Amino acid sequence: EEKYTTKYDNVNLDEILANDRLLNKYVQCLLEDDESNCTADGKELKSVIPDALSNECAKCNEKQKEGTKKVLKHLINHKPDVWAQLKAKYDPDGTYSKKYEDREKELHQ
Repeated sequence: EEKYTTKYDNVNLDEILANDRLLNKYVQCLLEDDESNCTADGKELKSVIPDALSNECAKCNEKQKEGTKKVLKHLINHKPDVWAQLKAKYDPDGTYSKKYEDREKELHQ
């Protein structure tokens, strides 16, 4: 499959992390008991997020390789309560999500 730059009707990744109103819809895609919420770019973004853990995004284009890696850090800092739902489904042993969760470690002792 071919790949292209991250633009759709004046939206980019820089607005996704900066605009939690967008971000909350993109996370609902795997946080809720339904998946009707998964946006046109959101469904692709969330589908490569676990590939950054399965194969370090080695199959990806450079925009995804940098993109999900930067977005991960913002999401754990700005959506800590919803991030705990991502890493629980995506890393049920905490073997690799803990590597950068430690920057905030929102799970109080």
